[PDB]
Amino acid sequence: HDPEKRKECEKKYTDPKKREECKRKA
Repeated sequence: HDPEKRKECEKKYTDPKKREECKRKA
């Protein structure tokens, strides 16, 4: 949920689902 971590999520995981799951937490 924090911009830092979710940015890193969308950055590291370009995969829609992996990104969803990471951003889910971040």
